[PDB]
Amino acid sequence: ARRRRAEVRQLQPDLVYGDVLVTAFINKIMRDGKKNLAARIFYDACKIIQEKTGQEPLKVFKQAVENVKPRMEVRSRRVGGANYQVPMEVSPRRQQSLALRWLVQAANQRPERRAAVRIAHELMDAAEGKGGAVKKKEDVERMAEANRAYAHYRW
Amino acid sequence: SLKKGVFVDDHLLEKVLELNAKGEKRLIKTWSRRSTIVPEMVGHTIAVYNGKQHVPVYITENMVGHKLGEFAPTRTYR
Amino acid sequence: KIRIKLRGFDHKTLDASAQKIVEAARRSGAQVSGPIPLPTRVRRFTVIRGPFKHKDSREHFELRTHNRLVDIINPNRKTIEQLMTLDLPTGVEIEIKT
Amino acid sequence: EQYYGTGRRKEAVARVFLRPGNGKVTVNGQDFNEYFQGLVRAVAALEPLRAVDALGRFDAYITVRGGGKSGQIDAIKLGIARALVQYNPDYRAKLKPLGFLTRDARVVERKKYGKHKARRAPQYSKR
Amino acid sequence: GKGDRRTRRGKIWRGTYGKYRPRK
Amino acid sequence: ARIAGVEIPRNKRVDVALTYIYGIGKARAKEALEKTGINPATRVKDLTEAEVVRLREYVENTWKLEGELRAEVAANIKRLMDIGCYRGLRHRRGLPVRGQRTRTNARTRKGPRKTVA
Amino acid sequence: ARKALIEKAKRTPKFKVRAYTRCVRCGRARSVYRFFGLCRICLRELAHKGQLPGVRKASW
RNA sequence: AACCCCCGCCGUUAGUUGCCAGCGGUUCGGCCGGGCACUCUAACGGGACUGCCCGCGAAAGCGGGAGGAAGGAGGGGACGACGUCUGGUCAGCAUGGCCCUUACGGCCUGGGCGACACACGUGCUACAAUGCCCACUACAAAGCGAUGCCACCCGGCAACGGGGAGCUAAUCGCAAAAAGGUGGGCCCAGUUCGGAUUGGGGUCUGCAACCCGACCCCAUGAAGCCGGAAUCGCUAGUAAUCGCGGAUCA
RNA sequence: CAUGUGGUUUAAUUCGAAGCAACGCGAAGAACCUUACCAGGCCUUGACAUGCUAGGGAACCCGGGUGAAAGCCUGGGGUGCCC
Ligand SMILES: [Mg+2]
Ligand SMILES: [Mg+2]
Ligand SMILES: [Mg+2]
Ligand SMILES: [Mg+2]
Ligand SMILES: [Mg+2]
Ligand SMILES: [Mg+2]
Ligand SMILES: [Mg+2]
Ligand SMILES: [Mg+2]
Ligand SMILES: [Mg+2]
Ligand SMILES: [Mg+2]
Ligand SMILES: [Mg+2]
Ligand SMILES: [Mg+2]
Ligand SMILES: [Mg+2]
Ligand SMILES: [Mg+2]
Ligand SMILES: [Mg+2]
Ligand SMILES: [Mg+2]
Ligand SMILES: [Mg+2]
Ligand SMILES: [Mg+2]
Ligand SMILES: [Mg+2]
Ligand SMILES: [Mg+2]
Ligand SMILES: [Mg+2]
Ligand SMILES: [Mg+2]
Ligand SMILES: [Mg+2]
Ligand SMILES: [Mg+2]
Ligand SMILES: [Mg+2]
Ligand SMILES: [Mg+2]
Ligand SMILES: [Mg+2]
Ligand SMILES: [Mg+2]
Ligand SMILES: [Mg+2]
Ligand SMILES: [Mg+2]
Ligand SMILES: [Mg+2]
Ligand SMILES: [Mg+2]
Ligand SMILES: [Mg+2]
Ligand SMILES: [Mg+2]
Ligand SMILES: [Mg+2]
Ligand SMILES: [Mg+2]
Ligand SMILES: [Mg+2]
Ligand SMILES: [Mg+2]
Ligand SMILES: [Mg+2]
Ligand SMILES: [Mg+2]
Ligand SMILES: [Mg+2]
Ligand SMILES: [Mg+2]
Ligand SMILES: [Mg+2]
Ligand SMILES: [Mg+2]
Ligand SMILES: [Mg+2]
Ligand SMILES: [Mg+2]
Ligand SMILES: [Mg+2]
Ligand SMILES: [Mg+2]
Ligand SMILES: [Mg+2]
Ligand SMILES: [Mg+2]
Ligand SMILES: [Mg+2]
Ligand SMILES: [Mg+2]
Ligand SMILES: [Mg+2]
Ligand SMILES: [Mg+2]
Ligand SMILES: [Mg+2]
Ligand SMILES: [Mg+2]
Ligand SMILES: [Mg+2]
Ligand SMILES: [Mg+2]
Ligand SMILES: [Mg+2]
Ligand SMILES: [Mg+2]
Ligand SMILES: [Mg+2]
Ligand SMILES: [Mg+2]
Ligand SMILES: [Mg+2]
Ligand SMILES: [Mg+2]
Ligand SMILES: [Mg+2]
Ligand SMILES: [Mg+2]
Ligand SMILES: [Mg+2]
Ligand SMILES: [Mg+2]
Ligand SMILES: [Mg+2]
Ligand SMILES: [Mg+2]
Ligand SMILES: [Mg+2]
Ligand SMILES: [Mg+2]
Ligand SMILES: [Mg+2]
Ligand SMILES: [Mg+2]
Ligand SMILES: [Mg+2]
Ligand SMILES: [Mg+2]
Ligand SMILES: [Mg+2]
Ligand SMILES: [Mg+2]
Ligand SMILES: [Mg+2]
Ligand SMILES: [Mg+2]
Ligand SMILES: [Mg+2]
Ligand SMILES: [Mg+2]
Ligand SMILES: [Mg+2]
Ligand SMILES: [Mg+2]
Ligand SMILES: [Mg+2]
Ligand SMILES: [Mg+2]
Ligand SMILES: [Mg+2]
Ligand SMILES: [Mg+2]
Ligand SMILES: [Mg+2]
Ligand SMILES: [Mg+2]
Ligand SMILES: [Mg+2]
Ligand SMILES: [Mg+2]
Ligand SMILES: [Mg+2]
Ligand SMILES: [Mg+2]
Ligand SMILES: [Mg+2]
Ligand SMILES: [Mg+2]
Ligand SMILES: [Mg+2]
Ligand SMILES: [Mg+2]
Ligand SMILES: [Mg+2]
Ligand SMILES: [Zn+2]
Repeated sequence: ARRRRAEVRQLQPDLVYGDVLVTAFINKIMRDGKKNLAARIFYDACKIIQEKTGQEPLKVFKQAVENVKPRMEVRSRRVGGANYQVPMEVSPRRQQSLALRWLVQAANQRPERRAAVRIAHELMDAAEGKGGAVKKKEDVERMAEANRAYAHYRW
Repeated sequence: SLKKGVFVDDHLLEKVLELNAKGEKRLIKTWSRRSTIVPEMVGHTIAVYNGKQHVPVYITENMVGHKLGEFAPTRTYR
Repeated sequence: KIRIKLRGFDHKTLDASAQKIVEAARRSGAQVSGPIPLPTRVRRFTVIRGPFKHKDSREHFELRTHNRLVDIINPNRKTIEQLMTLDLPTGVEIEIKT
Repeated sequence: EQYYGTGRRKEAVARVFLRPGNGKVTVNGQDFNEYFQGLVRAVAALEPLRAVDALGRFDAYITVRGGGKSGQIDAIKLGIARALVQYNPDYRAKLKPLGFLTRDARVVERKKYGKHKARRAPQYSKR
Repeated sequence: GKGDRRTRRGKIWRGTYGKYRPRK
Repeated sequence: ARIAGVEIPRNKRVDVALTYIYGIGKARAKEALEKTGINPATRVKDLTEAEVVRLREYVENTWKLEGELRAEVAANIKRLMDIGCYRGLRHRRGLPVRGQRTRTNARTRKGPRKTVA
Repeated sequence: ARKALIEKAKRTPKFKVRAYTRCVRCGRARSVYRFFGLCRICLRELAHKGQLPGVRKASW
């Protein structure tokens, strides 16, 4: 990215909810270009969301993903010869991409057999503010403050 | 695996054949290790070429389905 | 009734001979199915550019062998005679059928 | 009397016929919701219709060949769009800015030599 | 996988028809 | 049940059950059921002894297996051993019989890597 | 053993197996395009001089 | 840089490819009558020029917007300066010099280049439930093919063999595309994961498959539960993943 | 597990390529052929080009014995174009 700045790739909305967020989230589930399988596993969980709670999977997804949005992180700025781990803002772009990634990463971490059953639970506990995906969030935020001293390097 | 008529150099057979007539000696030098072991070989002793010299490999009734090559190791460390 | 084949490496020679049969066959004979361009074949040859150890960076050429087809309905003696001593391609190949 | 547009994309092309009717969709025989079973991309290709404010007002007999099922799907949106824009230049004024045109130049890349996949080079090693 | 000589996937990879595949 | 001597396929699909037996695989599995009228999906935990004793005398006779098999296999080698054939000598130094690699790999008959240098 | 083997390949007497390809101009053993009977090398050399009819430098 | 090829969009020319798109016939299969609009085929052109609008600028040109299939080099290939490494190759070939010459030349048989106490590189298959098994059904491209590809029928579980039809190939065949979609089995196990190793039997090419082939079936189910320090590819139809083709060649 | 390379071994395990820019590289087909290596048998104006001298014989075609084959030993038929 030494030249321009790179265009944040655009994305066709959901073939269902019409949500771009869901479109992206699917890609994270997607294994080896098999997009079909990914969507399937997602929607299967989507309905499972209601099967458990009288709530629709819509806001369950937003509520969840919004609780896994890390407010601030630690970037290692190697200035002054040494590599200081400075705490600073998370670009709105990152908060999303990271959340979704952690979401699915923590989801795969779950033990249960079927994959869609993991995306469901992880999604629920996430909106509930309790999931293991949230645990990575609570960490990165604390890891940021455990070094608030060097924050005077915030570029 | 060559099923229809198991190969075996004719001159080699021809050689053992005249030996089956009078039941003579067993002295015999070959160079066709591919040649299959025929039941008429039993009791003989064919010196096979491994690539450097003739190895006096006796041939019992046990060794038959194989070839003369499986008894003249080519690698000098076998 | 007249099914002429027209194959040749150079594509340009095939367009001259294509019109060469359209002029004589039509301007002095019955119906003639226009020049139908058949799907061209291709012989690609990937060769190691160097004479020695140097996989990749190799060059590769190809040998476009063309095809063209034209038909006619009536054996007007005017055409069979004219298109028999006036025709003269070069690297083209002319093979006709009934 | 009818409507026609030529859909194209990725070694796959599609003739589209938007014959006026209720909404009977069918392509290469078989039914829309039959040729594209289990495939979620299906409901997408029919989007150009429900977009122009008229789903239940056109039957849809169509053909398509080459490519893969989804590759055929890409051409469908192109055919359906071109079909109605053909016999109605007013949809162009509001369907063009909404992006339903362009054959989508995205196409397979020619595998270069030395590489593995026109880009994917063989693994490096200094040792 | 593509190494199970005694399955559909296997013979496909190897390019051989064999028993576990249609023929005559 | 103790099918084919001590061998004991138990608590799972009858077809895969007999697989665990030393002389049977996915092949003889489908076939052994189609020679005694047994249902493949049925569990070994729940199936009539009339059906069990059926495979009992069936398999124990239909073909050699277990140690009988494990014995003859030993015999083939002892034969190649005492003959002096190439196929035998490879068994001697434990090298691959299929004359495969040797400069590399071939570990599955050489065991763990020796290193040394 | 470069010339005699050239006379040996064009010989094609014994088993049809023992016969083999051999570049017509240079006389190489390996890399024998059957269509020309040539080796990759000369085949490349000739085409560059167009001495091979209709053959052209591919590029797509 | 540009002039060249491919891919994009539109047109002209052409109808043994395709098409009731239109009708008729129909053993209702584009099969025949028939038709070239259209898919396609392969030649020739149109097209994009910071040409238009706004903003900056002395200019070149830059940023943003419009119309457009395609905007500032649209994407990909071809093309790689004077020279450098006294780089590689005299075992492609040519070529100075040196050297051999009943052998450093020649033919053949057999062996070897395929050794194995190890080390490394490039890779293949995996360690599995986004999974594997089976049955069923669906969509490619590019190519190649007359002592060649095999429609199809008989035999064998099978590789494959006997008999046998079309084609110098947009007309016939290689042909099964796979991932997919549908349905059933599997239940977290060193397992229905994984196919290494080995035993027995068997087929095809070739005089000849011991050394040293390939493929088939039964049995044998190894190491391997995601890999130390370290390290590679890729910025989009890319990487990841699935299958197909050809050169070589019995 | 596949293949290439080091090393090692071997009668031989043919040669080259050597950081990047050698190691699925020359090889886009090592079972004999390929083959450049080793053992043995054997040929030695040569399997390939040109030219001269000398003796017999046409070109040709078939077989015999010996042998792993190469090669070596060797019978029969044939009785051709012009001066
Ligand atoms: Mg900058
Ligand atoms: Mg430091
Ligand atoms: Mg982003
Ligand atoms: Mg080629
Ligand atoms: Mg393409
Ligand atoms: Mg390549
Ligand atoms: Mg690809
Ligand atoms: Mg398995
Ligand atoms: Mg049959
Ligand atoms: Mg084998
Ligand atoms: Mg290795
Ligand atoms: Mg020599
Ligand atoms: Mg050959
Ligand atoms: Mg070769
Ligand atoms: Mg310019
Ligand atoms: Mg096009
Ligand atoms: Mg135009
Ligand atoms: Mg045509
Ligand atoms: Mg009738
Ligand atoms: Mg009828
Ligand atoms: Mg009928
Ligand atoms: Mg019908
Ligand atoms: Mg009717
Ligand atoms: Mg039809
Ligand atoms: Mg017709
Ligand atoms: Mg036309
Ligand atoms: Mg076209
Ligand atoms: Mg013009
Ligand atoms: Mg201007
Ligand atoms: Mg304007
Ligand atoms: Mg103005
Ligand atoms: Mg402005
Ligand atoms: Mg102004
Ligand atoms: Mg201004
Ligand atoms: Mg400005
Ligand atoms: Mg000025
Ligand atoms: Mg602009
Ligand atoms: Mg610009
Ligand atoms: Mg601009
Ligand atoms: Mg450009
Ligand atoms: Mg360059
Ligand atoms: Mg280049
Ligand atoms: Mg200079
Ligand atoms: Mg230099
Ligand atoms: Mg130099
Ligand atoms: Mg120099
Ligand atoms: Mg160097
Ligand atoms: Mg020289
Ligand atoms: Mg030269
Ligand atoms: Mg010289
Ligand atoms: Mg001198
Ligand atoms: Mg000399
Ligand atoms: Mg001499
Ligand atoms: Mg001397
Ligand atoms: Mg020599
Ligand atoms: Mg030899
Ligand atoms: Mg190395
Ligand atoms: Mg490595
Ligand atoms: Mg590999
Ligand atoms: Mg599944
Ligand atoms: Mg699957
Ligand atoms: Mg389908
Ligand atoms: Mg057949
Ligand atoms: Mg039938
Ligand atoms: Mg046809
Ligand atoms: Mg025909
Ligand atoms: Mg046809
Ligand atoms: Mg094929
Ligand atoms: Mg093939
Ligand atoms: Mg097909
Ligand atoms: Mg399936
Ligand atoms: Mg069920
Ligand atoms: Mg279990
Ligand atoms: Mg284990
Ligand atoms: Mg299981
Ligand atoms: Mg075996
Ligand atoms: Mg055979
Ligand atoms: Mg054959
Ligand atoms: Mg084979
Ligand atoms: Mg064990
Ligand atoms: Mg992995
Ligand atoms: Mg590093
Ligand atoms: Mg895989
Ligand atoms: Mg993988
Ligand atoms: Mg082949
Ligand atoms: Mg053959
Ligand atoms: Mg030594
Ligand atoms: Mg070696
Ligand atoms: Mg070595
Ligand atoms: Mg050495
Ligand atoms: Mg070397
Ligand atoms: Mg002589
Ligand atoms: Mg002599
Ligand atoms: Mg002479
Ligand atoms: Mg003789
Ligand atoms: Mg002699
Ligand atoms: Mg004589
Ligand atoms: Mg005589
Ligand atoms: Mg006489
Ligand atoms: Zn050459």
